Amino acid sequence: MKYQQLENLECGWKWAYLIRKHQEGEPITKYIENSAAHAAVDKLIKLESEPVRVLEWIEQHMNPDLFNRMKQTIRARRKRHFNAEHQHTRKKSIDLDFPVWHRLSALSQRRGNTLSETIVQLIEDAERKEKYANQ
Amino acid sequence: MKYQQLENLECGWKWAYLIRKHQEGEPITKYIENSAAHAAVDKLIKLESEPVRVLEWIEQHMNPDLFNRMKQTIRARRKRHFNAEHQHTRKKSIDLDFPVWHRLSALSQRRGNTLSETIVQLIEDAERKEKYAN
Amino acid sequence: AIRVTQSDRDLFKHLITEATSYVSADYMRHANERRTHLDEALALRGELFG
Amino acid sequence: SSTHIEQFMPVKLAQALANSLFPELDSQLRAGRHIGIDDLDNHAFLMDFQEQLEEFYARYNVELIRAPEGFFYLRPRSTTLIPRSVLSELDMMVGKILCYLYLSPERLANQGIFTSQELYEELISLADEGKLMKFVNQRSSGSDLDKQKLQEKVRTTLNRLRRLGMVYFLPNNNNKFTITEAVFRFGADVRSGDDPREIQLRMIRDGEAMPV
Amino acid sequence: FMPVKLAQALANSLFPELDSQLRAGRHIGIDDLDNHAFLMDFQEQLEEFYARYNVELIRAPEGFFYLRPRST
Amino acid sequence: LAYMEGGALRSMSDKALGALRLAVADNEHLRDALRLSEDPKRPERKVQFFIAVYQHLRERIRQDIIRTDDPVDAIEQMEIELARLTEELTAREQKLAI
DNA sequence: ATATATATATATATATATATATATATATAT
DNA sequence: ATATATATATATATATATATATATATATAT
DNA sequence: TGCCGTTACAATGTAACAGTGG
DNA sequence: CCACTGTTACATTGTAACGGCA
Repeated sequence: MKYQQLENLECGWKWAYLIRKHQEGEPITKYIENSAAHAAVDKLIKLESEPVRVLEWIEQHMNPDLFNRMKQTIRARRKRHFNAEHQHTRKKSIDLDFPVWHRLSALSQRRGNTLSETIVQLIEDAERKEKYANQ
Repeated sequence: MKYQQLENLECGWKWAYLIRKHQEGEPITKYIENSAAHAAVDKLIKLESEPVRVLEWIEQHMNPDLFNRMKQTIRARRKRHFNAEHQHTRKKSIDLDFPVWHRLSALSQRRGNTLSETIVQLIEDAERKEKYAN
Repeated sequence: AIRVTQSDRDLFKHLITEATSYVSADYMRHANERRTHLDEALALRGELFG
Repeated sequence: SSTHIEQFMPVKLAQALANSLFPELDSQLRAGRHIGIDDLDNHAFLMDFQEQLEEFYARYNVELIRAPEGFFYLRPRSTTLIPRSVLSELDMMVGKILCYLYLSPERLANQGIFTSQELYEELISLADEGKLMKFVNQRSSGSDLDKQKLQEKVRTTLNRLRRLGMVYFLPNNNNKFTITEAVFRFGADVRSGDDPREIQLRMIRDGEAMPV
Repeated sequence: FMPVKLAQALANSLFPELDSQLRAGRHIGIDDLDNHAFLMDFQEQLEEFYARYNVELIRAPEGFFYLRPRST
Repeated sequence: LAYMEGGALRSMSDKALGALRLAVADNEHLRDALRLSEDPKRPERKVQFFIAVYQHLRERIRQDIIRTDDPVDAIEQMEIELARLTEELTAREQKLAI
């Protein structure tokens, strides 16, 4: 375990995720009957200020589909929350044109390294050229 | 004008955008009184499936300050919609670690190029170095 | 009157204590790490200058 | 969504207007009756939904106003949708006297229960007997018939103020009464330590008091 | 709570003036097009609203509306 | 708190937030401020929220004698008043019994 | 000095909701 | 093969809330 | 200017892989 | 083995800022 797990924060995250999914129209409940699903959703809504019971609501009415997406989303949210503290640990999102991305990805799988590592090697070669021009 | 604009599509986009914003708590309407805002929002909700009247609804009840954001969101939606048809026109999104991004952007502002142009030039130089050696 | 005053006092006590607990801890945490980062940066600076 | 109260009205205003106390309070208020701390139920109702009722009555171009003493009432505007009226000068004399009795400790033994005779005695003690009588009848010169007429006029004005809520007759006695904090409005021209002629202009500008 | 359509009727901007004129005893005939139409539309609830005041909202055979006070 | 480390501070802050969630559910704008305060990218928000808390309790003062606007100060006056009320209650119940 | 309008209280009748006790049909023990 | 217990339906009547009408006090006005 | 394309981001959600410890 | 965690590489949508163009 590298990231501290906080219960009262991850529980709130989970509740918000469930509410977002439902309001998006998805069937968070495991119930096919409309009435039981509605009752479970209403109770979940009441659980707004009690994130602790959200775990129990999960164990009682959460759709079996969502375990993987849940554990993925909350894991990623935890990682991002802990990384956002410092800039040097932050991430920057950029968009690339298809030809450029195609060439870059081909180069990276050729070198067997991540995109950031490939960019590091490339920019380092350019900066090495600049340095040798300078010395 | 590069992309032709389609009403039954862009109007649905606008309706969905406004509904999303309202669900997010944004004040869609210009009415400070909660009753008029709620009435207008209900009209909008029941206004689904209507371009020619959602446009009028916007003209009549729309919040003044969201016009630009909605306009640019629709611009981006249109451009993405037209570009997502072909592979060469699509765009690939990636995440770069902050130091790497800082250095790459340093190069891009220094040279006046965009990220795509800067990376293309750098890769081309790397390829040229390979060919020099090879 | 007794009920009302008791509720008010309890609410005030709880709110104040919990708000202080919630905020001051993060404040101290940040202060501590800022101190630590400064300490580390000075060593880096000295080594760099040499 | 449709069929939803918030579409038209705030929830609390609708709840207040549907309350059993709303109609009697509204009828009394529109009649001009002041509300004091004694009507615990009505006073509490006003406190709870004070804002809803001020905004509601604003639709009539009349301000629901709570004096600092804590008693609510209505002040119509020039464009009032509900008519407006001004008290008589004799009404002012008697109202000022009642404020004095409310604040007067000498009569503390009365314990708040006062008779019209005592009110008349205090009034004549502090006011100008004959020059005040002049208003009751232009041809008065101290005649005891006109004296009885003035007593009767004071009784009638007292009844009217009772109608306005400034005074309560006792559950069984109409010849004895208890004063209410609303009477403090009769001192609004002197509650502020400033020049009387400026407080008068301020008040008339506020619509609080017209001249004669 | 409150009936929804009753709430709609009360909120209507015509309600203050019409209410004042009714409580003043005025009779609303066919000449007052807006008020008469409003009363036609929302009678089912203004009758209840004014029955809360122990008063009856009566539509005469001629058509004009008015308020009849009860003993209470 | 200077002595402890980041982990304990974070854990107890999480616990305090858990308490707050209950203590704040009633309020809407203050609850919203509490929710906003959780962003790690803007720690100052936390302080802002704290201010609001005071700016809330300040208005909950009842009457003149409790106008020690410092909320922590009013506690002692309130406790004194509770004791006083205890005595008055005793007197009133005795009166009622007789 | 007395006619008249207004507010208040009481009795009286209406109408509705509801609990109680009995009668009837069926079930089940002897 | 019989008699007792259950559930159902019904009228009774009990109480409440409403609305009406009359008497009263009494405050105004001629 | 006012629209319109365009870029460079931000925030969150997912799938997939790699690690880690029991 | 097995589960849970950390990480990367996207996608998806929104936004602000430039710059082109009538």
